[PDB]
Amino acid sequence: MKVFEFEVGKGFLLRLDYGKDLVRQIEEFLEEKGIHAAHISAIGAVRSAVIGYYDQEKKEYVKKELMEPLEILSLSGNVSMKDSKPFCHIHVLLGKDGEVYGGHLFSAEVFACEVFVLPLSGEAPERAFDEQTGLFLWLE
Amino acid sequence: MKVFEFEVGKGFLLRLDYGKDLVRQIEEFLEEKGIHAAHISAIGAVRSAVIGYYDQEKKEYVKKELMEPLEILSLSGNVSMKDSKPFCHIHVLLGKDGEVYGGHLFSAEVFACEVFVLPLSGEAPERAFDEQTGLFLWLE
Amino acid sequence: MKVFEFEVGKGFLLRLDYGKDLVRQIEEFLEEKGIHAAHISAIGAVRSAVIGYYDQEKKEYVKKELMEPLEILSLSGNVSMKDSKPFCHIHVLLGKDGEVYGGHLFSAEVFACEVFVLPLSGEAPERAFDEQTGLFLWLE
Ligand SMILES: [Zn+2]
Ligand SMILES: [Zn+2]
Ligand SMILES: [Zn+2]
Repeated sequence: MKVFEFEVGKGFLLRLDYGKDLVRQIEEFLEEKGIHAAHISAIGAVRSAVIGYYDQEKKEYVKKELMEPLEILSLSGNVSMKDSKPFCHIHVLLGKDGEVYGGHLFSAEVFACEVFVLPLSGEAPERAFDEQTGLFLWLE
Repeated sequence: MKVFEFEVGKGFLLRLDYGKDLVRQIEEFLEEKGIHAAHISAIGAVRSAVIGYYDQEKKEYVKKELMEPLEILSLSGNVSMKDSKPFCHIHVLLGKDGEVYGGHLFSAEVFACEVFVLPLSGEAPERAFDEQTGLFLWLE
Repeated sequence: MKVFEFEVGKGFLLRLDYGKDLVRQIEEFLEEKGIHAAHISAIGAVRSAVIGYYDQEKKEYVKKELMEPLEILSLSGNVSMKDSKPFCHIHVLLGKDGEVYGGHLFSAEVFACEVFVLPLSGEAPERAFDEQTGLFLWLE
């Protein structure tokens, strides 16, 4: 098991811009503050999105397009280093009433989004290709 | 994009009272401690609830009543200032097995609820009417 | 209402081992570090899992087995003391696309899992049998 230790100090609440990508805005914020490791959470609504699941056998993602407004029922994830820059790994649950979709988040157009960011001060984990899963998991 | 910066220090785990409203109990706690900004998370189960989704075009909420015991599969949100008092904005996923419902949380009767409250020390965001969404979003 | 106060300081991001139980790995980590109270969060995917819901009348859990790879759409919980050792209480949402399952988490074989652990420094809550719900809730 890989263990990454950190200290917490700052906290951020963000109001994302309407009509822009959710993931892209967070990453822009991260770059601006120089945050390389963090825990992410959010709620709100999106105008559309692109999610997907990971085929654990073929070792590839399978995405789904959703071109309908949905509530961000749940949004959670983390920040780490990939290709020399802060990289967001986020999972979500979008929908309304009994209509629920979930998976790895690729993109989402924001309607109204409030994001909580908890930066983690310490060695930022780096994502490297992992043979076993076919994903880019933390190494050191 | 609006950015609100804070420092973290305290942490709270609460055991809510059976038969009382989930949102109301948290709000009472916040008033007592004078918490104006925070991140919220909870798990447990409820005896009933009122959730809803936001029609992004008509600009109004559409609620759903659930008068059946449900598990709190996911509860996340934040605290901010609205009408000069701590205001909770929470989204949830309630249900059992494959029966899942989700949305903006209005009310929930508690069965057993464990809440994690992470107060945020800094300028609390205030909610003001936003023309674009018809929602009450953070101004400053 | 019961209130447990804490101070936050450290933060941990863990990369769980493939093919091992999710809950057990976190618990081994908590024991090694001596964490008696904390907030938990995670995302990733599992190869199989066992969840369930609580019948609030009969006062007993009803389990559900899932022997199919699933994405961890949402994983949230807390750590506390039970039987004199760190005990995890976790709720999850597993699935893909519109196939979503949710409930109290009993076990899950890890495919790839990134866990965020926020230890809470203070008097750790202890779980004791509660007549009203039939669950083991926090006392003091
Ligand atoms: Zn993922
Ligand atoms: Zn909402
Ligand atoms: Zn539970």
